[PDB]
Amino acid sequence: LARVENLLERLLQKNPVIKMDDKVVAEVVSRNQANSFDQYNYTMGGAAYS
Amino acid sequence: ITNNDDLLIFAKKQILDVPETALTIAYKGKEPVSERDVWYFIHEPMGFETEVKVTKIKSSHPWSKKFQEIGFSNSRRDMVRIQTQIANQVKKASVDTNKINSFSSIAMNAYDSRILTEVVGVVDGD
Repeated sequence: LARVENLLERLLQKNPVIKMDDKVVAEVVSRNQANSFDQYNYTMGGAAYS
Repeated sequence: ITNNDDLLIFAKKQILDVPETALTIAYKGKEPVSERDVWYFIHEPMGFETEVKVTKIKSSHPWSKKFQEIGFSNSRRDMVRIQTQIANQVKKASVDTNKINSFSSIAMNAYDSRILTEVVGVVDGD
């Protein structure tokens, strides 16, 4: 059972840090904001950028 | 406008002298909420005992189990609203410039004809 403990310790070594990308998050946020902007423009007729 | 009472009422309309507040409530009751009904809000820890008029609703499907979000006294700031305001102001400025370009051009157009009339009168004077 000692090697089970050794493997569990080695598996506890792993850093609990999960790097998450920022460029894709920004692009998705921009797309959703654009959807909201288009909705608001449509509800205002055409008195906006387009 | 030219008189003073109209300018007084316009100036009164031109400012806002109370804190701008917006209220948001997460409601999970059985009674449905419509777009016209006025409810009574009681919330002791936040010092609320008043009548609230619904101005914004974000409802879920009746089978969706989710909460409802209800707004009162206008909405939170948000950026997309600011962008829409800036865009409509830009459009208004653009159309104003387009109109004023033609106005200046016809100012030049109304110029030359009257110059011709002045020249005709000058020749008549001689």
